[PDB]
Formats: sequence, C-alpha cells, structure tokens
Amino acid sequence: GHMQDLSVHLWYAGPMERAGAESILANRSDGTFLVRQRVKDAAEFAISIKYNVEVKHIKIMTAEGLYRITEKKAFRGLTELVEFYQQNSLKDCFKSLDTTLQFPFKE
Amino acid sequence: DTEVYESPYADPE
Repeated sequence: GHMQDLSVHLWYAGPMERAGAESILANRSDGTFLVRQRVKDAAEFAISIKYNVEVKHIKIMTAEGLYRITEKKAFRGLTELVEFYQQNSLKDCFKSLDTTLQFPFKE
Repeated sequence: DTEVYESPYADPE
C-alpha cells in the first residue's frame, strides 16, 4: 500500500509456480528474474532468475522478518532483497552462479 | 521435488 508493495514491480510474480515462473524467464533473455509468493515452511517468497538458458528458482526465507535467497544474505523485504542481489554477484550468495538479478519478467 | 525450489543454495553441508 505505497510501502513495500511488490505488485508495483516487474520482477514480482507472487502467486506464481516454478514452471510458470521460468515460463517467462526461460522465454525471456538471460539475466531475467522474478519473485513468486508461496512455499511450505522454510521460506516465504521464491526468487527465479534466467541465467544460462535456464531459470534458477530459490525459496526466500523470512529471517527475523528479513528476506534472503541464500539465507546468508537477507534484506528488509523482497524489493530490498531482490533489488540488491541485482548488484550482489549471485556467485557469492548462490553457488555455481555468475550473475545477478539482471532483468524482471513483467518488463 | 525437482518441480519445487530444491534448496539449490543456502546452508548445504
């Protein structure tokens, strides 16, 4: 509500699935990323990035209210968490990664 | 499993 609103972004898919999330990202160019809202427990939202003709999906955690993709590096919320990994080389937060939140999916 | 975020990176090992 004019705060941490996520639907105002283009990388936020919220009620989206894995195959669905990558549907756009896979179709989109490399670096394309998005975030969905759903899980089961050890997480809240899920981040999906198109890197290497593939879409890497991860279940964000809500540590003390902070959102984190790797759980090692978190932020205030999603925007702050997704609008930072775009600079923070995933290779440091993720694993065999070598990029960052390049582009959204609604773009 | 492969259909969901199989915890790719976070606290493995």
